[PDB]
Amino acid sequence: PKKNKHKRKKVKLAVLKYYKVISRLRRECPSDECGAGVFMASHFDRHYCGKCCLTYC
Amino acid sequence: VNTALQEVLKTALIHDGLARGIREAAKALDKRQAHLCVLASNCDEPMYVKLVEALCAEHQINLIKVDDNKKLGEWVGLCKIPRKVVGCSCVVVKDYGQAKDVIEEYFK
Amino acid sequence: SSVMRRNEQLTLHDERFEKFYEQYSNRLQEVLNDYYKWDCESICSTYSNLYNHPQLIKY
RNA sequence: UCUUUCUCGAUUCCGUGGGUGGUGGUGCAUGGCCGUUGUUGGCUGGUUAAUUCCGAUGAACG
Ligand SMILES: [Zn+2]
Repeated sequence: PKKNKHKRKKVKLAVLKYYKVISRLRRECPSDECGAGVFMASHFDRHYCGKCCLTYC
Repeated sequence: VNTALQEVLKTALIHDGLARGIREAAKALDKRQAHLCVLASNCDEPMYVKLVEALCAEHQINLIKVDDNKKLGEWVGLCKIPRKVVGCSCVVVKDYGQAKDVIEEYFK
Repeated sequence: SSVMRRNEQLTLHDERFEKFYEQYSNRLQEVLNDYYKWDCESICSTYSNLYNHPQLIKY
């Protein structure tokens, strides 16, 4: 039952999925500190901002 | 044209304006704070080497193409003393601090 | 500062120190509402000593 | 901690040492400092039976 430390999933080129060719494939955080680059996590039911932690469903 | 870019990237390191890495480069691009971009010509995966000038043209940002990335990386300060030599494929200079005039007239 | 200096051999970087010496809400109400039988010695009696004897040469 | 990605970016993290070790425990020398082997003076507040309670608020002589 030894506690193994968590290891981050090193995904190849995490940046290369929010754009085309131009536009934003993910929407933008509408907050004050967040926007114009703070991209929106889109899980299968829900939406996440990684800085200010807004909960959008 | 490389020697006229080395001094402006050096003063970018002095004033900490440049953003190393693709994601920080894009974050400088879409915030409309960017001034110029530098792209390495040795890019094996092709879908991002075409995206950077697409974003630069969408935000009206000038671009310079350099053949090497590890040489570009050691110019932009990704090495310590040099034992470890790692390089970057793209870097955006957000703001500057003589040859910068040469670069900006080379853009025109 | 000082008076005795480099004089030779390749200063690399330019030693920025100017930032060190001279240095010296709807979500609020939202989270406010969110607030409320054998052992090693006995088994030796199991082993026999009468099966695989080498053939004996007599005198 | 186990899923699904968003962000911080060099503040890094993986392996092998019979090599040390340090927020370690422990004794000695070691510098400072206590205590140790007389005499005469000198009230905004609430609270209680009540100058009640809490609460702000010095000197010489041998
Ligand atoms: Zn946000």
